[PDB]
Amino acid sequence: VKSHYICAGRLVRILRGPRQDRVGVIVDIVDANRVLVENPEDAKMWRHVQNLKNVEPLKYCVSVSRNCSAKALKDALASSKALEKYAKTRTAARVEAKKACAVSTDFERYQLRVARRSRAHWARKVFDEKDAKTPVSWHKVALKKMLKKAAKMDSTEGAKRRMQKAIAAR
Amino acid sequence: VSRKSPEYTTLRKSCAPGAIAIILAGRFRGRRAVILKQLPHNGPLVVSGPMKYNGVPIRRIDSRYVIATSTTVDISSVDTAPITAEVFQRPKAEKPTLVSDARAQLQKKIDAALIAAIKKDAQGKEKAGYLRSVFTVKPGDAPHRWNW
Amino acid sequence: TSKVHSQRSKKLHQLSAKTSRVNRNRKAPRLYMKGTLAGYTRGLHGQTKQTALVRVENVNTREDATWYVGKRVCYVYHGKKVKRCVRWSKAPARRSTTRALWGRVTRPHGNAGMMRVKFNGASVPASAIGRRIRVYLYPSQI
Amino acid sequence: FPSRKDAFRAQRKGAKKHRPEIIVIDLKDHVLGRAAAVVAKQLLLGKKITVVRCEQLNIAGTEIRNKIKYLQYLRKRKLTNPTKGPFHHRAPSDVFVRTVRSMLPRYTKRGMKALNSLVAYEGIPPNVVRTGGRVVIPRAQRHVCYRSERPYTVLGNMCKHVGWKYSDVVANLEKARVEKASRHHEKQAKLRDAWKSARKEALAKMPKHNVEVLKKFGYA
RNA sequence: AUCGAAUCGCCACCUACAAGACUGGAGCUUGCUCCCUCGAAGGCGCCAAGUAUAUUCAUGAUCACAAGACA
Ligand SMILES: [K+]
Ligand SMILES: [Mg+2]
Ligand SMILES: [Mg+2]
Ligand SMILES: [Mg+2]
Repeated sequence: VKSHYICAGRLVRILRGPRQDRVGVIVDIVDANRVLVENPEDAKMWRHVQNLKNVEPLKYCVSVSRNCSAKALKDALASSKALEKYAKTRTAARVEAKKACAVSTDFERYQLRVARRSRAHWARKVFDEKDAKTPVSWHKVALKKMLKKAAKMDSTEGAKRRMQKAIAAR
Repeated sequence: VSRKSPEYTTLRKSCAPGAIAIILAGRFRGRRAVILKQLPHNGPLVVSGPMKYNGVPIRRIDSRYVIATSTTVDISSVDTAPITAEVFQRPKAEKPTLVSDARAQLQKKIDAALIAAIKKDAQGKEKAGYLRSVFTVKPGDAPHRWNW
Repeated sequence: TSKVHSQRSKKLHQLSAKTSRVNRNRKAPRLYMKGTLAGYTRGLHGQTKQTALVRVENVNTREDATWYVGKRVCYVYHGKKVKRCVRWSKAPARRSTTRALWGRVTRPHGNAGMMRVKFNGASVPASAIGRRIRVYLYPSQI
Repeated sequence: FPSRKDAFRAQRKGAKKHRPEIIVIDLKDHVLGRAAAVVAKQLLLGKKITVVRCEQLNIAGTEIRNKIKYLQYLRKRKLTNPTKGPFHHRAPSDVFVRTVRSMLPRYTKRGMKALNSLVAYEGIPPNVVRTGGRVVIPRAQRHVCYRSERPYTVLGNMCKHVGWKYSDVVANLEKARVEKASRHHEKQAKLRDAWKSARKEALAKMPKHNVEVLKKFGYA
């Protein structure tokens, strides 16, 4: 059903509060509203209670039992290699990028602005060449339709004489 | 040490000489310049820019009208000694483009030294582009949350 | 003797010699935040007109509003005739019907980022309710 | 319709076409009261707002219950002379306008200006179709406001059964609009794909340290 | 033609649609596994038509509506 269930050993990410954007492992279920979360890797994630409204389940579940010991939890995490797998996802990279953007200086924001502008300029260069070959923009589509009708009647004898006189006059 | 001494100062630590600042008011609002020194008796700051990059000349400005960033340029070898209050003193006029030769020469010397220092410093091209850039407040921006 | 002939030759050159360009904003910079005058401080008993309440864009917490304490505030409008202004003789280009009233931010208001504003001397007119207020970045603490 | 004097002044001044800043709100699947409260506060703060698709608003409860409430409202009438009495509007857009008006100080010039700054439509008219992207109010949407087990009503059906006379016309116009927009969006897919491909390809041509900065800030 | 004015993002990539008890694709074991573009970014715009050792800015003299506005 592509929805991640709440169960013992499920990795979650904290949504709001002082522990925002950190990850932890569910070790027990209290009731429909609360769970127990711990993570030996992070220094601010000792065993504590989290309300289920503040939790986003992930796609990884380690194999542990309810109320497992600290030693058992640490061994299971290394064996599963779930933290290494999670760190390579796109959403994980997005979270680290937001932290970098919130601490940036004025000089770093200038560097980003240059990089974005350089990309947009080169995008226009690439788009223009393919556009000339295959017409896809509004103006090149108009040119393709207009040239065929305009050329056949611009070859009239009177048109050529008038064009020659007008060009010569200039 | 004495409050009557000309060396007395209460300027905040961010506005150190050689730092890059953003002008918030006046003719050159929005441009970025380099802080050179503070005039004695807790006076205003002096900024150059220099003029070749953004068009700001050597000018006085109150510290409350700039934002001092954390980007700095080593200006130890600039020798900002001739810049004094006498050069900014103006002759009174009674009963009623144009730049003095001394002011032009001082501007030329200071600008040459500053350009040399910027080029010698690492990330010189990035610093030059940063000095050329312009600051503005766009819709959706929240400067009260930024780190400078 | 028909204008269709000269127009289409201009059009053929015009839409064939044009490339992919964008609009770039290189005008004079803006160095203030945009705000709106919500009204005056009041209770159920009535209003108190010497303090004004201002809502600023992208300021939605009390901690955000603390950053703006002490900043200068301006309200811009126009009259009917040209009157005296700053640098009336030094800079004749400034003469206009445009006028301004100045004030300062004193303290936050509530938990949502509203601010209290005091104006120099007199109080802001009631015709300014619902109109634009400028909040500058000086005096600077950084 | 503008006056000839205004047209002559515009020609003399030589100015371009002007449009004030206007926010367009798609009101489909929105809670009537909460949407009205938010809109009224924004109008008092001084925005210009245009709402579309007013016939697809939602009210909690059953259609019979809300129809009975409207009939109870319709009963109110000045006995001595009904031409001076309350005026009961049947169109959904008028219903929304009245609901907003009840949340404003309508007997002051400030309240009247705020009310006149609002324009309401049923469906999406052609003069509004191409003006830019529409917005929603997250704190007034049905899928986050109502518990899904409870029944709800759609304003269009209630209005149709209490006296509104243009539901079929609105439905036909909406169907035509959706078909036309679907055809136009099916076109230009090649243009969108070309732009995406060009953005993908520009990375190989841009400078490497710029690529590194983009990767560091997550825009790669 | 009086007229001096307040307003300060624009696009011919948003400007089509529907659902939050089911969103990229499969598999049975129905909540787990596997594959993919990895499932929390409309595009530009912020001073060299583009990231390079190119180029006029003052005396408008320390704030003052922004002395400027067809991006
Ligand atoms: K009546
Ligand atoms: Mg001076
Ligand atoms: Mg009321
Ligand atoms: Mg002006």
